[PDB]
Amino acid sequence: VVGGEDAKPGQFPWQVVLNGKVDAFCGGSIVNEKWIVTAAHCVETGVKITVVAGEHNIEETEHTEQKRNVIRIIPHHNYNAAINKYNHDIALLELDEPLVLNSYVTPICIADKEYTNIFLKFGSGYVSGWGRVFHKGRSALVLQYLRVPLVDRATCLRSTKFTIYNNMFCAGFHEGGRDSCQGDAGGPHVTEVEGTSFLTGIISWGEECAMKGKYGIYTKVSRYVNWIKEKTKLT
Amino acid sequence: DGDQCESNPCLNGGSCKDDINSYECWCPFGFEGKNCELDVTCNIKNGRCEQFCKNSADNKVVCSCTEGYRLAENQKSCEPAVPFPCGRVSV
Ligand SMILES: *[C@@H]1O[C@@H](C)[C@@H](O)[C@@H](O)[C@@H]1O
Ligand SMILES: [Ca+2]
Ligand SMILES: [Ca+2]
Repeated sequence: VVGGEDAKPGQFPWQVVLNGKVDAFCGGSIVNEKWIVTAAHCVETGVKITVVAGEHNIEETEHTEQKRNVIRIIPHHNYNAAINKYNHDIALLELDEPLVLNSYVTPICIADKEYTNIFLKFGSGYVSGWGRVFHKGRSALVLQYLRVPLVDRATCLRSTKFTIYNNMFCAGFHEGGRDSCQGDAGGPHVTEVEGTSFLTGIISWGEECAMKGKYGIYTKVSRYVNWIKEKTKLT
Repeated sequence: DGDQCESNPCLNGGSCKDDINSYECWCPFGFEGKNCELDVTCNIKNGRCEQFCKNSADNKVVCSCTEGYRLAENQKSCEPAVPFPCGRVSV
């Protein structure tokens, strides 16, 4: 995240980091004790993913961290990177052993399609992650967060590449400087309503940070809620 | 200044409380507005539901909550049903 600030411990307890050959290549969000939601473009065939919850500073041991392996990967069935890398950009990861929920490790709420969309349209969300702190810069050591305003469809389409508005939205400031970056993809775009946070988007591509566009692009979670609920149900 | 509730200004069985130079109508369940003139409905303040509102058969609102919450006794609020409910900061 560029132009954000340090999260405090336990401020974003639904946030996870994904680690592979390189650490913090993507983020994700806790759906429940057994399941993470992330971006499909983060989870290529053949590559191992390790999930860490309760993470704050990725180079220090805080004694809040819970590391888990991924035993099942469900990219959305419409996802095809050959056609569009960022369309239908959502996937679920099943964890090997359940997370132990606590103040540092807590699921994000996922409302139904109607309310997810209402919450998105409130017009300001939190994005968070361990992505680069500016373009081509170092990965964040400490989790970053940023408030980003929703950008109107017309403005979104004029100023950004690969956008399929049915499934995606833009967010960020007209003047730029503030966006998700490489390493944040798959993490949460969240809307807080009277103290309860709801998942409104998946971080897809920080075009502003990548110098390819003026805003971040996000997968609209509203379109995917039934699929998420169906696949992740524990009972 | 006199009892503004003398003229029974509350509809729908509202209870009238006399204040200085005004009255309040405390409405029974399902009614709202200054005179209890309105039916509670999802399009006015989300049917007073803390999370989710729907119209039920019989055209009354029903409130509901996401997983890990239970509808409170007031039939509007969503209260934790598990130790670490989704979407809450607790440190
Ligand atoms: C006065 O208070 C309101 C809220 C209702 O309970 C009435 O039935 C009562 O008289
Ligand atoms: Ca740490
Ligand atoms: Ca009076």
